[PDB]
Amino acid sequence: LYYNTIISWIMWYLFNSFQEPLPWSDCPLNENQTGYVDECARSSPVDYFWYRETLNISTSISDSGSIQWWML
Amino acid sequence: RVANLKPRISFNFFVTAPKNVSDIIPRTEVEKAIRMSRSRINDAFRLNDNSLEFLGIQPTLGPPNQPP
Ligand SMILES: *[C@@H]1O[C@H](CO)[C@@H](O[C@@H]2O[C@H](CO)[C@@H](O)[C@H](O)[C@H]2NC(C)=O)[C@H](O)[C@H]1NC(C)=O
Ligand SMILES: *[C@@H]1O[C@H](CO)[C@@H](O)[C@H](O)[C@H]1NC(C)=O
Ligand SMILES: *[C@@H]1O[C@H](CO)[C@@H](O)[C@H](O)[C@H]1NC(C)=O
Repeated sequence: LYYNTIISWIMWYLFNSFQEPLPWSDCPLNENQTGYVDECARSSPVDYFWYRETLNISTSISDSGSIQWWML
Repeated sequence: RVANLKPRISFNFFVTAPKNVSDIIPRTEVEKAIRMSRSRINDAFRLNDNSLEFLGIQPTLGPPNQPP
């Protein structure tokens, strides 16, 4: 049951290939295009692609949200 | 007018009126003139914006909105 979710995460990184600037290579800009997103600058851009653009993770196991369509 | 030249390759400069040494152009207007022609000064020396820095003028623009 859970090893089919790891393969679900693996083929998400396979679909986000086939582009020369990889999506985990640089930080996005926020609203005014003057600085980076705040948690992409304190952390790493790769560490930002996992927790916010793949998982959209929460701060606890008690706080849960919606189904997160792409992952589905 | 160039001052304080070093081996690392650094100096200070300010700009005066063409034949009036008492009339120093203000620094906030020299910063706007350099921003308008920074890509043209970079090409004249084969440097690219990180090997020719101005210490108080930082590059700003450019959205990376790639995919349609
Ligand atoms: C050279 O530039 C100076 C500015 O630094 C001019 O001085 C001004 O002169 C007018 C009248 O002569 C005064 O009302 C201003 O107050 C002066 N400016 C300052 C900052 O004191 C000077 O006139 C210029 N010389 C020439 C020949 O153009
Ligand atoms: C950053 O963007 C906000 C709007 O999202 C704007 O109000 C603010 O002035 C911008 N900051 C700068 C320094 O441009
Ligand atoms: C998940 O992403 C959506 C937008 O895709 C955002 O509105 C929401 O705040 C995110 N969830 C959390 C817990 O930040």
